[PDB]
Amino acid sequence: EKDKYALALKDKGNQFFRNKKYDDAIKYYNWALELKEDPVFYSNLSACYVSVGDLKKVVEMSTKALELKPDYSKVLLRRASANEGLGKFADAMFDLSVLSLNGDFNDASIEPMLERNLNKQAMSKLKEKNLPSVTSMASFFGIFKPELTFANYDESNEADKELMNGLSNLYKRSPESYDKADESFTKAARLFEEQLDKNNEDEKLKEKLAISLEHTGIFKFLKNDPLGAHEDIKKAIELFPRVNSYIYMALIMADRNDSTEYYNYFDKALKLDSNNSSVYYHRGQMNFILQNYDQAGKDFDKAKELDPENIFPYIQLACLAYRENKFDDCETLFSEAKRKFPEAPEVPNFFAEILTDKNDFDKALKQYDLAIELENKLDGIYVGIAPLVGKATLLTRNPTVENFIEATNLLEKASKLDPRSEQAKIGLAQMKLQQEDIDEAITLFEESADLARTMEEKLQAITFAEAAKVQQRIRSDPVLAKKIQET
Amino acid sequence: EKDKYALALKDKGNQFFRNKKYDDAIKYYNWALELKEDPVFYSNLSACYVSVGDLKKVVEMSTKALELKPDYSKVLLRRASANEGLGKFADAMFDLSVLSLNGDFNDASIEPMLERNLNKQAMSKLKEKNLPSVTSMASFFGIFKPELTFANYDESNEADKELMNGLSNLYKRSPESYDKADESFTKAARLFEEQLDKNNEDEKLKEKLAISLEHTGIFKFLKNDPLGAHEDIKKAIELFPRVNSYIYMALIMADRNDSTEYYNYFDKALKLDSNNSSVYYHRGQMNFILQNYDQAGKDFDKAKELDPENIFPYIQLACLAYRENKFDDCETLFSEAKRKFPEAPEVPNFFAEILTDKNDFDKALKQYDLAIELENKLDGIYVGIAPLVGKATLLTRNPTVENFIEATNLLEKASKLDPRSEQAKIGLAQMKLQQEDIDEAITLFEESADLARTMEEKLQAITFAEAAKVQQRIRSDPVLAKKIQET
Repeated sequence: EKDKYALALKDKGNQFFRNKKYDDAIKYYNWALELKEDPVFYSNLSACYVSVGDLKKVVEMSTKALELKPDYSKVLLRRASANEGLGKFADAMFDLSVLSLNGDFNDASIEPMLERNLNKQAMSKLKEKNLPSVTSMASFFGIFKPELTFANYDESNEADKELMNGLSNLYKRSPESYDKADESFTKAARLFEEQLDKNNEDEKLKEKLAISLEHTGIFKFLKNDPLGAHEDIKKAIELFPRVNSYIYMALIMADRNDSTEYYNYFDKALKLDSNNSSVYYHRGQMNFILQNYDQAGKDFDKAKELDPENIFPYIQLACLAYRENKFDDCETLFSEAKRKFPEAPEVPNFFAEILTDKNDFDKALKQYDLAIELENKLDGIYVGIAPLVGKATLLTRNPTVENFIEATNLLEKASKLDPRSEQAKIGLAQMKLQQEDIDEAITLFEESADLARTMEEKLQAITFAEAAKVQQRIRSDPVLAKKIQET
Repeated sequence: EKDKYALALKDKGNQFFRNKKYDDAIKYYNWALELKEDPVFYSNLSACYVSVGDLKKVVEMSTKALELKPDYSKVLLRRASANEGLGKFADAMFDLSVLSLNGDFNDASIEPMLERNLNKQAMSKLKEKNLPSVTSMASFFGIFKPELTFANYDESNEADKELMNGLSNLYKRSPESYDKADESFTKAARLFEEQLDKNNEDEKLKEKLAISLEHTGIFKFLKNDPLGAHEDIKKAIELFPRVNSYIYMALIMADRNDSTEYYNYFDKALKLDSNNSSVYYHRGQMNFILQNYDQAGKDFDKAKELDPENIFPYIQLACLAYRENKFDDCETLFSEAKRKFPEAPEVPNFFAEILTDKNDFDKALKQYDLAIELENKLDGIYVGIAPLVGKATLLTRNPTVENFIEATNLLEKASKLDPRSEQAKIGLAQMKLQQEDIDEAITLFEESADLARTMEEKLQAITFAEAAKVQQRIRSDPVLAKKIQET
């Protein structure tokens, strides 16, 4: 009569589950398994682990369950979703594909799930191969020492003033500050460029128009093609070197094709500022992307020495060891910088995304919130929308009647502070699409498209949009639409 | 009562159909529709039109059948594959979706169909918002009058020999001839540079290097990325102008973003050989793309006068009217040229690509065979694999036991000749895919990725390959594979 208390335990557990006291139920299920190895006990296990957010467990218990009872859609579909959470798209489609056959589920219910997974899978494999978000600008210019001077500063000259305006709006974080710097920089370029013809052989004018263009091209780089970005900073070098010019040049080239010439541009830069710690940081990134995980973290040390205050030289090395499966050196190295600059939102935010990767959902979730705190705690901008979107991500990673609102809440906000952020836009479109608001979902995807940086990301957005449009066309007239409602 | 006859007419009609007498069957099926307007009649009547490759009709007889029996899975299915045949993917997906609801089709065999149509669609909307392939390059240069000799040729100098050997291979059509040209122009450019460095003011070395760089340049604008092409042909224009270089500039420039200069480049060219044909032909291209359907034509006629022997000026205007709805004009215009250069494969191939756009799979199918003919009645290369894949497409444009074997061959050959042409590759992949040849299809796809020009197509080829991968893994352990066989 063990089944008596086998059944008894289950039920008693079902309650410890009912009142959200999940941690409790699990036990009663684990011990009820001692009496009888009934699949339902595993199904119930995987079920609660979901509410807890433990996906690797959900995928285990779910398997054990199926292993004793193949015909178990309620479970298989759960593993299909749990797999998607762990980012295991291939398995996600396998479970779904096996599901589309066996049980008679099918219908426009699981079809979209496959599409989404296939999508993420393709986009992922592919990766082994107007101005962008404000939160990116900030992370891009954060490695440089903020300029605010520039010699022979102004006169009652409008050009010299525009330069100051933009050069001021460049740094100083704050929203719109970046867009402001852009327009003023370009204008400063128009003027000087004009004044230069009145003094074709002027020194102070070239230097001014030099730094003026040195910035116009960088924003162009951040904008469309490196076409203009080149001629601009190139002419800038011709007018007057300037460290940043070379560094920027070394990117517009490393951008495409190959020419180990830029690894010499840094050198051309050092020719001026032999200790311009920003250079050693970038040379570290290039060597870091060149799979050269050594010389990379070698330059960084020089970046940290020639400027300990700069947080990035730490963040890079921090978990660089992660791309070297040295989670040990990482987890602690991040901590070193996690308390050395106990006010910097970066560490919390980045270390967070890395914990999310290594699948430490329980921790990476806390880290983001920490970043979100230290973030708005300062009137700057550092790690802007990043945390909000980054958080909603690992959340949606586990769809929940509740959890989904938390995310859609975060994304909605995020997409308001940084409208130029597609990462946020698609997020919502994805959300509103699951919320049967296909109509709303479409508009978002469509817009997400416009915001997307490259064609691949654009092709991604349109597919959904299109898949949604066909869904929208089907959900017309109750004659067919109502038929879909039966769920 | 009279159904006795309708049945007879049908039965008798079913006989003519069973005897490949398709145009014969439709007759009795059509008279049967005079007595009794039965669904099975429209159905069968549509089954004919399919074998007769009359897609438009298929959608028709297929719809009216549904309008009398909405739960006609077979017909619905057919109309879906019919629509996709006419490039109407949206509808194709709509039909397939309903077939998932309405029809009790529990299978999952609709999924891959939706994802194909979806994919095709997604790319179609996205579009409206290593050297290339031999057959492609062969067309690009096809507008320039051969250049076999340059001034002050050789003294012994290797550079001069190289430049010549280069120009030689440039034209001469034939595959591999290009790979060598590219390889020579770069070598010729090098040498002539080392030499021009010995004598800055030698106008002979300048000219040589100019035409040397110019050619290396345009090739770079094909191996992809104007960054390197622009600088090369730019220096070629600073050393010694040269009409042909200005044209390439306006092209590398028109590629990037707006430029009130890439228009002035043509005029600069003109200042050299005002009565040059190519120039006006390209200026007509820009005006043609700039929707400037107006001036787009004036520039061609003026380009046709300066070289009536050139086919291209004709082929363009030949349908610059099509883009201007005026079809008939494009017809006589294609005729006018078809019989003024009745040996050129171009006219026939560029007519076929058009006839197909208008859904004239009939005259277009022939127009291909025609071009495929005149093509072989030559030794050069001219219209390369275009005709093959061309008819291979319009062929699979209606999946038939016969159709999928005709095109499949055409592609096998198409790839044999032009191993670069990505189209040929995916074509097979698509075939191998349906041919129930998964692993092979996956390979062809994976390969199609490596050859795809832009990440745009890259992600596409990977999508399929990935879908295929999951499909394969499923068709394993027959406790799952068997069920898949019950189609």
